[PDB]
Amino acid sequence: EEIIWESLSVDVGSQGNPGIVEYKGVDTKTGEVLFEREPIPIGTNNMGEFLAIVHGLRYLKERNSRKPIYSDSQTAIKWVKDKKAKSTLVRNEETALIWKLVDEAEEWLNTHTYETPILKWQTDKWGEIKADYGRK
RNA sequence: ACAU
DNA sequence: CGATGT
Ligand SMILES: [K+]
Ligand SMILES: [Mn+2]
Ligand SMILES: [Mn+2]
Ligand SMILES: [Mn+2]
Ligand SMILES: [Mn+2]
Ligand SMILES: [Mn+2]
Ligand SMILES: [Mn+2]
Repeated sequence: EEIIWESLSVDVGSQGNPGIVEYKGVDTKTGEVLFEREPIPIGTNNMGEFLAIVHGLRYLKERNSRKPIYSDSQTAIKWVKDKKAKSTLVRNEETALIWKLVDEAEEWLNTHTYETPILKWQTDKWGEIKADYGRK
């Protein structure tokens, strides 16, 4: 209903899907970019959305921040809740890096705690999430 | 049919 | 038009 402006917004960007994947996190209130991941040569939209949320969790935890995270990805929100990224992406030499990062993110979720609410950004009501890459 |  | 996901 109401945007929680005191929050962190995250999003993936890509060149192809599967394709080159990156993500960033921004202050929802200001749009200030708070972190940006260096592009990974091959991944999927959903793996990147998942990595972005998990990085957000770690970023807020390290800073002792109780802000919620917004993501526009129903899939990634569920994967974080399950602590399991059920990606269909083939595991081969080309996808090894993204799969390592995904597996390491899952490992972090299974060894750490957090209270951070992970909220759905309601794109149909509010427009593009503030971390969007402007490519659609 | 909904979310990317 | 193509793809990734529940
Ligand atoms: K969107
Ligand atoms: Mn997104
Ligand atoms: Mn795994
Ligand atoms: Mn976007
Ligand atoms: Mn368009
Ligand atoms: Mn887009
Ligand atoms: Mn389009």
